[PDB]
Parts: sequence; C-alpha cells; structure tokens
Amino acid sequence: VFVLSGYEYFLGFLIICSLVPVLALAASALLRPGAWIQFNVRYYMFALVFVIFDVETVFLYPWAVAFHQLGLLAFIEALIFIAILVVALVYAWRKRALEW
Amino acid sequence: LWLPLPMLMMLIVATVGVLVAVWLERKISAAVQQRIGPEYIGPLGILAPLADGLKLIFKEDVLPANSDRWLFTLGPAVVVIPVFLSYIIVPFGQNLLISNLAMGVFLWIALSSIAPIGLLMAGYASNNKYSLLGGLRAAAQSISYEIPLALAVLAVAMMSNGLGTVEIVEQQSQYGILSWNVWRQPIGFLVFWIAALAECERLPFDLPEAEEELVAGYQTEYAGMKFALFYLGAYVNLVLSALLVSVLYFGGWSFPIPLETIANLLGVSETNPFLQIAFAVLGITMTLIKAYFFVFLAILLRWTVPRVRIDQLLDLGWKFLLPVGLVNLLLTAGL
Amino acid sequence: KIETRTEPMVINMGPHHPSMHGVLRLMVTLDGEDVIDCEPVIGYLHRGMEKIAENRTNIMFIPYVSRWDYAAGMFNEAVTVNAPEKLAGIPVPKRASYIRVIMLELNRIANHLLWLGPFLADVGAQTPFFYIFREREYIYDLFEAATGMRFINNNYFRIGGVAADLTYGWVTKCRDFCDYFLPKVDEYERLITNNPIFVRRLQGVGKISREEAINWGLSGPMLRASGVKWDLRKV
Amino acid sequence: TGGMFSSDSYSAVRGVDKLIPVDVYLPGCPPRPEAIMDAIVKLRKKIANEHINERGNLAQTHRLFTAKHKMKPVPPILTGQYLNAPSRQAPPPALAAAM
Amino acid sequence: NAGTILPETILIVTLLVVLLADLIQGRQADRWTPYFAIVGLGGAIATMIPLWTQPATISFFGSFISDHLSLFFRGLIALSALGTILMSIRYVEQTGSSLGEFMTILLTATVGGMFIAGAQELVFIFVALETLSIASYLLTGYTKRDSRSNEAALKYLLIGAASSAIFLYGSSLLYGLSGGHTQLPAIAQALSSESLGLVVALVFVIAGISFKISAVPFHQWTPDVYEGAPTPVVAFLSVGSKAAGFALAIRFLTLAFPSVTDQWQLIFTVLAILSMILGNVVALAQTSMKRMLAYSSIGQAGFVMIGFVVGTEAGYASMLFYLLVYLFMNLGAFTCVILFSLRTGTDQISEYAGLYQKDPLLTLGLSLCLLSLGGIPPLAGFFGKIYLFWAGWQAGAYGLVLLGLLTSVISIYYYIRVVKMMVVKEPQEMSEAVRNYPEVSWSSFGLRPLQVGLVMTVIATSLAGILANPLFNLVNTAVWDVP
Amino acid sequence: MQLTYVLILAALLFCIGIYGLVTSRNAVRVLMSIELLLNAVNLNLIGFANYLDGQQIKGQVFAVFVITVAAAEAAVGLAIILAIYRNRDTVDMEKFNLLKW
Amino acid sequence: QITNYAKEAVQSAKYIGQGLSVTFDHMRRRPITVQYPYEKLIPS
Amino acid sequence: ATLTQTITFFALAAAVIIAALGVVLLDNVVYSAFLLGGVFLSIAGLYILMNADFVSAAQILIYVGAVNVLILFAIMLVNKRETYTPVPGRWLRQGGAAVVSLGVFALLTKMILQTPWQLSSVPPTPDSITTIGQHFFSDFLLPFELASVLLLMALIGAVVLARRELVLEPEPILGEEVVPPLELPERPREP
Amino acid sequence: GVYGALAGLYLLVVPAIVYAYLNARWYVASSFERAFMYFLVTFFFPGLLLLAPFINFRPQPRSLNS
Repeated sequence: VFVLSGYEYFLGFLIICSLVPVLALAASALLRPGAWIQFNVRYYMFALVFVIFDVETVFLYPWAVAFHQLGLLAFIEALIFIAILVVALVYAWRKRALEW
Repeated sequence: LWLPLPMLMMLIVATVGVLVAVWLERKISAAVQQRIGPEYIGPLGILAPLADGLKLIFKEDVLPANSDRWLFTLGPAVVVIPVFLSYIIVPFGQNLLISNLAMGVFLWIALSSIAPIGLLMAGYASNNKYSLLGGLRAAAQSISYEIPLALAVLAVAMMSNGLGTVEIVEQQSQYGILSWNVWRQPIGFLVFWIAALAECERLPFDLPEAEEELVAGYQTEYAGMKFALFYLGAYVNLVLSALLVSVLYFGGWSFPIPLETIANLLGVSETNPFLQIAFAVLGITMTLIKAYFFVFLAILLRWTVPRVRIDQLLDLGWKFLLPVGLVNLLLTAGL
Repeated sequence: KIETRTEPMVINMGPHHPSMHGVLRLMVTLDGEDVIDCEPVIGYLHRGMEKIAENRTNIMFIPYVSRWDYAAGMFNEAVTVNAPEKLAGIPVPKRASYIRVIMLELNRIANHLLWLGPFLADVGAQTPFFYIFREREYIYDLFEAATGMRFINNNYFRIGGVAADLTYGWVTKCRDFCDYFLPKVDEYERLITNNPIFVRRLQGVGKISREEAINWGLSGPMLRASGVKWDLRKV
Repeated sequence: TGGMFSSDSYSAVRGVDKLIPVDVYLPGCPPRPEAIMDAIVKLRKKIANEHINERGNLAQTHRLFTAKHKMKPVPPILTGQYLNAPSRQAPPPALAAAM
Repeated sequence: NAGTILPETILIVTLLVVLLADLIQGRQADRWTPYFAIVGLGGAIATMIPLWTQPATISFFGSFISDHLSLFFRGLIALSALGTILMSIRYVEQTGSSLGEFMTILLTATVGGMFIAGAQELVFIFVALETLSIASYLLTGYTKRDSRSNEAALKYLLIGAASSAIFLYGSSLLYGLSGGHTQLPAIAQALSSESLGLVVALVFVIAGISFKISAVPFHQWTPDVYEGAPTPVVAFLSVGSKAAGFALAIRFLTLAFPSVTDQWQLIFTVLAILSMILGNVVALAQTSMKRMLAYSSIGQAGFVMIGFVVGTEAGYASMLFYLLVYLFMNLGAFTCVILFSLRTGTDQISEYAGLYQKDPLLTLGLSLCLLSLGGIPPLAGFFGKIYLFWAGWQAGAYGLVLLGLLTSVISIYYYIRVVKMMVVKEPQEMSEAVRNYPEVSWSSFGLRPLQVGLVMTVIATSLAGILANPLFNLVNTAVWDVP
Repeated sequence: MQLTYVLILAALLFCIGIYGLVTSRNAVRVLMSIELLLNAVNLNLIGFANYLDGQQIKGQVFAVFVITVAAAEAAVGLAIILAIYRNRDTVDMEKFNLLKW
Repeated sequence: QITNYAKEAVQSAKYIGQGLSVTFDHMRRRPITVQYPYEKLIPS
Repeated sequence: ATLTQTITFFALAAAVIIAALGVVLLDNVVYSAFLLGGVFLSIAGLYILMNADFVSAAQILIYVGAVNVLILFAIMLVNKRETYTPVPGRWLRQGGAAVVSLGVFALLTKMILQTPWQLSSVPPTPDSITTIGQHFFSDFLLPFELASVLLLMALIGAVVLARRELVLEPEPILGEEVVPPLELPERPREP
Repeated sequence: GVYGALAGLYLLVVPAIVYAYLNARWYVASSFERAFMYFLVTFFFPGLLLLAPFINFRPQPRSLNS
C-alpha cells in the first residue's frame, strides 16, 4: 500500500531533470570538436557549528507545523530546547570558533 | 516522452523564467551604468540569453591536465539538479499544480544542502591550488547562510500551520494584499532575502575575482557545457529563490480585482481582448511575474552594497543572521 | 595532486593578473589568513626603453615616452622635453608654459581617475567604476581636440615649447568640464569617508611611517600621505 | 609587428603572431575604442564563414619528437621568500666595518 | 509530571552556569565553578531523599520510572561525578586546559548516565546512552596533545560508536518484533515466544550493555583508554559509566526480556567467568598504575555479574551493595593515583617505592583502598564480596563463587604488590621521590578538595563494612521493584 | 516491495559497514563505515514503522534521533581525527597501536 | 539581547534603502552611450 | 501503478549497496566520501517509498548536507600525499573480517525470513508531520530535551578538541614536577 | 491547454504589437513608461522569443541632404 498522494509525478520529474544534463552533455558531445593547502582549522570548525545547528532546525520543523495544535505546555518545553542551544551559539562566538 | 502536460507546460515556464533573468541581468545592470545592454541580437537582446547558452554547447569541453574525470563531470551536476528538481514545489496558477506534496518548503531547504558538496567536488577535481581554496570558500559560505535561510521558512511555517506550499499561499488569499506574510513577518523577510541572496546571486560571491583571493574561484577550470551548468544554473537558483520570496512572504497567485482604469499597468480600453489574454496568462503564471520583481531587486541590490569580504560574510550569517532568525521564530510564536 | 600540509602556503598572483594597473606577479606566501612574505616579479613589460633612446633623436623619442606612465601620458613628455631644454638653455615662451600647466593638471586628474576606478572596485563598491571612466572620457576629448590622440601618443610637448596652440572651443570647454567635474570630486570623497565599512579596510591597512617613507624612497601621494609635504612643483 | 619596439629592443616579441595564430589585425597606437569595435565586427564576419564540418582543424596536431640532453639542471632563481631571506635582517661582516 | 526528574534537572541547570561563567568570566571563574558544581551535585543528591518515600510512579507518559532502583543508581552516578570534580579541580587545571569546559562535559555524562537508570523507552535508553558515550569520548581526549589520549579517544570512538550501533540494531528489532511498542513494559506483553529473532535482539543489545561494564569479549577498549585518558576520567568511567551500564542491564534485561531469561543468564555467566579470569590474571602483568586499575575494573565487573546471573532478591541486592562500596574503592584509589601524579610525574608501579615516610596520608589511602579491592577484612570490599558469595551460594551457582574466590586470591597478589612498593621497601630502594618529594602542603589550588575526597572515601572504605547494616537496608528496598 | 526486502537491505548495509569497520586502514573510512551502521539501523526502523504500527509512527521518531546522534557522533568523531593528525601527522589505523598490551 | 536586534538592524537596512533609491535613479537618466556601427563618433 | 513502486525500490536498493561498496572498497578516500552521499541520498529516496517524507528530507538536511559536508571538510584537511602502500602489514587479517561480515548476513537473513512479523493492515501516514511533532512533546519529550544537552556538549567538546592552540602554546603555568601544557601529567616511560 | 484559440493570442499576435511598441518607444520613453516597458518584455517573453529573428530594430538609412 502507498497512501501518499502527490508522488506519482515525483518519479518522472526525478528522471526528466536527470535527463536534462545527461542528454545536454550528450547533445554537446556530437556538436563540439608546491601544491599545498595550508592546514587551517576553519573549514572544519565552520562545518562543526553547522551540524549542531542543522540538527537544531530539524527539531523545530515538527514543532512549527503543529504549534497551535499543542498548547502552552509544549511551548515552554520547546523553549528549553532553544534556550539550551542559544548558549551553544554564545559558546561559538566567545571561543572564536567561527572567527575565520 | 514528456507525457504529463502539467510537467511539460511548467518546464517551458521553468526555462523561460531563467532566460528572462539572464536578459534582465544584462539590461538592468546596463541601466544602472547608463549603457544599452545587448543590442543588435534579437530585437533588443531577447536572444542574448540564448546566444550565451548555445555557444557553451558548441565548444570543445576539454578537461584539465591531471584531473579526476568522474568528479569533474559530476561537479556542476551536484550543484544544479537539486535546484532543477525543486521546481516541482513552486505553485504558479490557481488550476495549475504539478505535485501536492505534504512539504516542499522543507524539501527545498533540504535539497539546497546538496549544493555545498558540488562546490567541494568542483574545487577538488579541477586539481589546482586556487580552486580547491575557492572550493572550500564557496562551500563554507553556503553552509553559513542556510540555518538563517531555514529559520526564515520556520517563521512562515508557524503562521501557515504546515509546510505545504499550496497551504502557504492559501493563508495569504483571504484579503489579497493585507494578508501577505511580508506584512506579518517584516524581519523574517529580510532574514530570507539576505540568506537566499548569499547562495545564488553575484554580489556576495568571490567567483568574480575582483579581490584576487584566488585565481577565479572554484569555477576556474570549467569550460563549455560544464560551465553552462555553472552559468545558466546560477540563474536557475536565482529564479527559484525569488519564486519562494513571492510564495512565502508575498502571496503567490494573489492580486486584487482587475476592474480598474487604464493606469492599472495595462492598456487603455476597459474591455480589451489584449487584456483578456493578459488576464488568462497571468492566471496561469502569476508568481513568476512577482518573481520577476525580486529578480530585478536582486540585480538592483548588486550595485548598492559593497563587495564585502569573506571574513564579514561568515560573520553575518552566524553572528547576525542566525540570532535575528532565532528571535524572529520566537516573535512569530507567543513568548 | 593537491595535498593539505601544515607549512605556510605560497600562492602565485600570476602574470595574467586581471587588473588595470599592468602585469605583476606576486609570490605571496600565506599563514592561514595573514601574509608573511611576498616577492614582486616585475619586468613583464620591459621593452628596453633606455636602450632605445641611445639610438633616437629627441623628436623620434617623444612618441616613445608616453608609454611608461600610460595613465598619465604627457607627464612622460614633460620630463622628456625638459631634459635638453634645461641643458641647452632654450627659453620656453610664457604662453607655452601655461599650456604645459593646463595639460599636466588635466593629466593628473586623468591619472587619479584611472587610479580611482579600479581602487573603488578593489575596496568594495563596483558601481562607480563605470561612472568614473565617463568623467575620464571628457578629459580624452580635451586632449583629442588639442592634440591628435586621446590620452597617450599625443606629441604635444616640444623642446622650444609646445606643438600647437589650443583649438577654438577649448578654453570654454574646461569651463563646461572642470566646473562640472569639481562637484563630483566631493562625491567620490564621501564614498569612503561616509559608509563606515570602507574605513575598516583602509585604516591601518598598509601603514608606513614618515621616517621609513623617506628611507625606502617615495614620492607623490604615497610619500605625502605619511606627513612629509614634499611636492616637486613647490620644491 | 611589435610596432615601435620593432626597430631596436632586446626583449619584445615583434607581433603576437610569432606565438599564437591571429584572426583579425588592428593597427593603431593606441586604437580608438571605436576602432576596436570595427575589429570585433571584422571578427564577427569571420565566425560566420566557419563551417560546422570543418570543426576538425580546430584541434592541434601532435607531431611529437624526443631527444635526450645533457644539460645541468639549475635550482630555481625565484623562490617564494623576499623579506624572510637570510640577507635582509642584518648587513654581513667585512662590509659593516667601513660603514 | 516533571517532578521525578528533579535530581537530573538540578544538574542540568548547574551544567549551564559553569558553562556561561567560562564565557563571561574567562578562566577567573575556575576558582568557584568547581564548588558550584559540588553543591549542584550535592543539591541533586539531597533531592533524592524526598523522592525515596514516593511510591514509585512512572512519569513522562510511561517513558521514565522513578522507582527505588532508578534512584539508587542515580545517586551512584551523581556521587561518581562528585568524586571526580574533587579530583579534577587540580588535574586538568595543571594541564592548562579550561576547568569550566571540562566540568560541562563531565556533567552531561552524569545527567546522561542518570537518565539511563530510569529510562523505559527504547529511544530514551539510546539517547541517554549516547550523551553518556559522546561525552566520554571528549573526556578521554580532553588533553588533546598527548598521542596517548588522542589514541585513547580514537579507540573508544570506533568501538563506542560501533557498539552503540549493535545496540541500536537490537533496539530497532525490539520495535519490530513487537507491533511498535518502544516502551519496555509494552515489549514484554507482546513478545514471549522466545523465537530466534528475540535471541539476536538479545545478543545485539548486550554487545553494548556489556560494553559499558567491560566484559571480556567487549572489554578491549578499557585497558587502552584507562592509561591514555586523564585519571579523573579514568575514575569516572569505572564507577559512573560502569554502574550506568549496570543500571541499564537491570532495567533492560528484566523488563524487555522476562520470558527469555535463561539465555542472558547463560551469556552473562560466560561474561563473568571470562572477566573474573582475564581481569585478575592479566592485572598481574601490569606495570602502570592506571593499567593495573584498568584490568581491576574488568575483574571487579565479574564480581558484580555474580549477583546478576543468579536472579534472586538477594542476588540483585548483592550487585547493588557491591557497586555502592565500589565507589569508595575506586575513587579512593584513583585519588591517590592523582595525588601521586601531581607531586611527581610518571604515576606507575615501581615508582611508589620508598613511600609512607614522605606521603603517609597517600599510602594509608592507597593501601586501604587497594586492600579493600582485594576483599580483605574488615574493609568494605570484604563485606561486598561476602554478600556476593552468600547470594551466589543461595541459588545454585557453586562454580561461580568458587571462581569468584579463586580469582580473589589472584586479585590479592597484584594489589599487595602496590602495598609492597609503598610500605615494605626500605628507604634505600626508592627510584622516584629519593629526597625528591615536594613536601606536601594542602594549601595550593584544589589540593584541599583532593584531600577531603581522600579522607571521606577511606573512611567510607574502612567503615562501610562494619556499618553496612544501614546500607544493607537501603539496597534491599531497591530490589522489590525489580521483576 | 515487502517488509522482508527492506530488512535484508538493512542487514546487508550493516555487514558492509561491518566490513568497512575492520578492513579500513584510514581512520576516516572507519567513521564513514560507522555511518553505514547507523543508517542500517534507520533503514531497518522506518521499514518497521511503515509496515508495523504506521498510524502512530514511533519508528520514524526513533529514526530521527539516530540521525541526530550520528550527526553528533561524527562531529565529535572528526574532532578526534583532527586531534591525532596534529600530533601524529598521518591518519593510519595501523600506526596508532602504541597502547598495545 | 532581543531589544538590540531590532535596533542593530535598522542602522544599515535603511542605508541600503537610501542606496536602492539612488541606483533606481541611475536608471532614470538617458543612456549616454555611443552605439558604434550606427552612430560613429566624429573625430577631431 | 504498483510495479512502478517496486522497480524504483530495487533501483534504489542497488544504488545504496553499490555506493556502500564504494565507500568501503575504493582505494581513494575522497571517492569514498563523495559516494557516501550516494549512500545517504538513496536511503533518503527509500524513505519516500516507505511513507516517511519528513525523515527523507531530514536525511538530506543532515546526512547529505551537514554530515557529508563535515566529512568532506575533514578529508581535504588530511591528504599529506602519503599512502605508503603497506597492504600486507602483519598478515592476511582482511580475510578474517570477510568471514564475520558474511556470517552476520547469513545470521540475519535466517532471522529476517523466519520471523513472523505482525504487520498491520491499517492506513498509514495521516499527514505525518503533525503526528511526529505531537510525539516530540507527549511521548518522546524527555529524549527531545536531552538532545539539546547532547548537541551543546558536542559543540563544547568538538571545539576544544579541534581548536588551534594559539592562546598560549609555550605555557608552563606552574610545577611540582614538570608537566607539558595540554597533556596528561602521567608522563610516558619504559619499565 | 488550448490548441489555437488562446495560445496564438499570446504567442503570435500580441508580441507583434509589443514589437511595434518596443521599436517605436524604447529610448524616448520616460522613467515611468520604461518601467512598464520592461514589464512587457518579461511577461510576453515566451511570445517575444519566437518572433525574435523576424523583426529587426536596426535604424533606417539617412538621407544625406547636405
């Protein structure tokens, strides 16, 4: 059984937009004729605070959809989740994690 | 072979929306510099987006000297098929809808996160020092401007009570223009408009090497058809981002009654056959016309703010755009 | 391939160098975000100007000289014709002297406007780059009227004075130009002094002391911008 | 032709066509910006003469040859240190005595 | 219904105050932020005593129980961090690392461990096991420049993140063997057939349950982490992260599998007869002091599993009384490992020799805590082992108590080897501290918490067997709420 | 597509990450094989939620928390890789065996 | 705090509001440009 | 109608195990990390067929967009141009790991096939974004608040384990005996 | 989608009268009329693209009366 409605066109549109580069690069294929990066830990540290906050935002998407269907108790509980991770943002500023 | 007519007719609108934006880029930026723009081709430059794209098909797309062949070719493909796929979300037209997914403003913000990987296999696979440096610089910039971009969508998700983009434009249709979310979220519009512009436009980007931090960025060794995905796919990302400004905050297919005078951006006659075709076609693609205003505003904003450096770009998404996106989500709630 | 090491990374600015100030090549080495050393590789435009003049007469070398400082133009012809006219004691007439002041002060405006456009794009805002060159095109036609060329290759300076007098509608056409350009000089100044993001890229960035400026050997608006007040038109 | 440095200059290649093939030549010193747009127009008339089945001569031919030499390899002159070179920090002895 | 998690949410608040003070004050807060976490741990201990009288409610929609068993193990993990903070007030303050940043990761492992003891959902078991495990990889590599703590943070990661995936695949199977039912009481009502799917779900979860308690086929991280990690973290994972794995195993293997019970009581005997042998014979061949206590914690784990496999009301009372007195033996021995590692470097055996005339409070602390670890009278570890063999003899298991006694004499020989090189070596036989001992002060920063964590632990090691009768009644009330 | 083909796919993905856990010599490929294990227990879990008790999806909530922990197990895990690399200048699992016996 | 991001945002989001207006007034002016092959400019 | 949901399953079920063989068996480590997103995107395509449209988009946001980018940033930081090619280092101990991996698979395929699964014939996913947010605050509430303390700790610890020691690297603060900065006081020695 | 009723009213006959308007008043148009002039390009752009090589905006030859 598959009770999701709207995904009948998602399979073909996944194939058609995949057929946009693989055929245009083929339609072009018939018409055409001291090496160091310095180890600076800022690419990893900027991605480190991304993973902590991409998990933050994905926990807020079910709360934001069902927000007026939960009540005031589930709003204080969702506020403890944010206010703990607000200190996570304050920790990233003061410890010069995202200074670049 | 393109059997769904809702998939074909949308795709014609989905490619002519890009070709407007390449035309509007070269003509609005010419008006702010008091020059013409592309004349002599088409009538007034109408074929200039077509001519810039068709020359990249006919050129010898050669690889660099010692490069990873499979990661070089799939380099621009990771950047642009995530922004070609999420055109299934954009709901232009009252009777025109391609797919009624239960989400899609969250699917778009999920699909836009594959794009930092394509900037990593474009910098690495080109196999020079200045593009790997531009690869890590372009990737860590779109990383920085996504959590402010995802939190602006969280603001219009509380007011719409869902992520359905048909339901999002349905909450802005009860009063025409007084019920738009830009009037209810004046701050989160700016959190959306700066963070989306820092991932598709030309102003907060080091790909033009006017500061010479690299050779030419990550898209240095790319030429021909592979650069056509980098050139004619950054305007796909510009129109797609501007399509969602005209869906979330501004009401998609929402406009007042057209029974007005000659000064309603229309003709002179009240009952005109030219206005019966400018009302039916506008009833098919309305939020494209609204997205042509923020495409125009994106070109107009390029020549206002300074070309800011990367140290102050990443100190804006994290130090400024993320706390103003957090407090907007709280002000959207009760608190 | 490209590896990730811990030593300081040296990047080559390259003789390609897509800029409007010639062709440099800086082997600048980086320490993450700060530079620690940089050698400039020059000579990519060394056409042998000094060896040429030993087989040129003065009227055969006057076209050659306006290619060293090709932003300026007739500032190169100023030094050229002044080398035998101050050695042979050849008197320059007073009217031809004031035309030389008129032409050189218009070149310094065009020298600074060609400096200003690329400098404003390198420090930020790119939109004055197209409005500054329009103001230099008015100075081009003031030289294109009096001489036969736009900004260089304008054989105007001579040993006994200047090549020819001005055109008829010329002196009234600075009074159209340099009464219109002078309001825009303060407009260019308020781009960086106001909007206090540009001052955070120019305050203390590339600072040189007064004592090191005279020792390293400097002149013009780089020496005088350290507090020296040395100008060879006054000195 | 390396125009004014074509008479006596020890380092100027006389004309870019001693290195790369040229489509349109443009005299002038310097040419007017109107005169470059003629050379674009003369170039645009040359692109339309190009044929689609004559797309094979656009690629370079490869007549490779190989010879072994006995030249002494030299270390590179321009290494990437200017200020941190060990001759800028202090003047050497047998020269600062007479200073 | 959020009044049952009050001992954990007081530790949540003081976790944030010692974090913000590192950001606000900036290393000037290290003079007071350990002592604020002590009363934060003491205030979390003192609120478990009003919760002891409550009649064991199941709060948070059936996902958390507040019984006496969950409150006993909550106090053991809170006392484990209370003893660790009294140690690491000088230890990581001498490495130059931040003191407030250490005690934040130390308190997330505490509240992560304290929530394991009362969890009843498959997800809250895994979430609280994660934040105990994720916090402990950061603590074993907290010094970050040693090539020994970095090597110990790696081996603990690639086994800890591995064994928590074996634990998840058995936890996900428990969601699928029942028709949903992530809660452990709802699991037992759905599955009782003892199929092969329940067996693989049982083996997969005791690859991670018996990874925190370090049984021998899953013990391989323990002797390599415990010599590379900072010694207070070594003191924490031996009584805090080890009792939390024992807090899980009673709450998991008795609630999720009361039908399948003769199988995990057969596996955990193999886990006991292997960790009693290999914990106590390989500790003979150890020279490092932290490595001798590493195989000790594997060996003392097999004594706790003696009461776990018998499955009686006195058997589960024998493993809770032994784990209670185990905190007074490790945290008193590891205090003297730290207090010897701070005066002189290189804390290993055959460098403690020639002592007892220069540091007599260290040798009286280290002997009486290592002799009690061998189980000699009249110390606390003697009575703890007596109750394990009394409950072992009570219901079968005659070979486990014989192996528990024969490996207790092999346990004596390497513990008395350290007491040999502390008190019986002549003053012409000392290698380190040969007129090199720094003439102890108890006036520098953090030495007075290090001394009171030694005095109040050996007193709790010498007198907890004589005065065991209040502790025997405090433990036996935590067993009636165990199926 | 039945329930059985999802769990075999999750069990095969488990043993590919198991093989990558023991055979990989670079320390980052071991962490990439750990993410194969934590997606095996998620592919096992949503299939257990789609076919068993799909009205109140308790597996998809539990599948969210595994994604969050593995996001925090890799961020902590890669800071351990960068901590060894600053001291021991390679990433080679046959070179960290100095705490042997 | 929360009473600062409504006041630290106004100081430049209105400066670009007075910058979007002047660039739109740059489009108000006639394009002063010499279209070459149909308006060749007379030499001096 | 029904076969188009099955032929897209095995096209994705083969896309995950081929990419999972690419992250394990490939000699290049960067090729493993780009194919690691091929594992994660194919599993995210498998969740849409399994009526998990939220967790599908929650995998592209985290596993593809956050974890795989974090992996790739932490592989371009470790190249060193040194593989050293010591394949047979000690013995053929890569064959003992092929025994257990095929053994666990032979265990579980025996377990998956013979177990009677009590699958329910009820209609699933009644707008499954609200039933997952009602679950974050009724049943799974205490896991939801502890995930913030887990993330805050993962931002505290992974910063202090990866930041550059540029504050005071030659820092001998005190001493009873000599201890190096940012290192454990138990100094290494041979017995 | 209609076949030839309303498609040709947008693709064929109305872009021809915009091209009569775009050729006549594009440079002489004011600041308010050019903003509406840019709207007619972006709205009729699928129709303006088809009849692009069939109209030229090149200026007429002069008379040279001097």
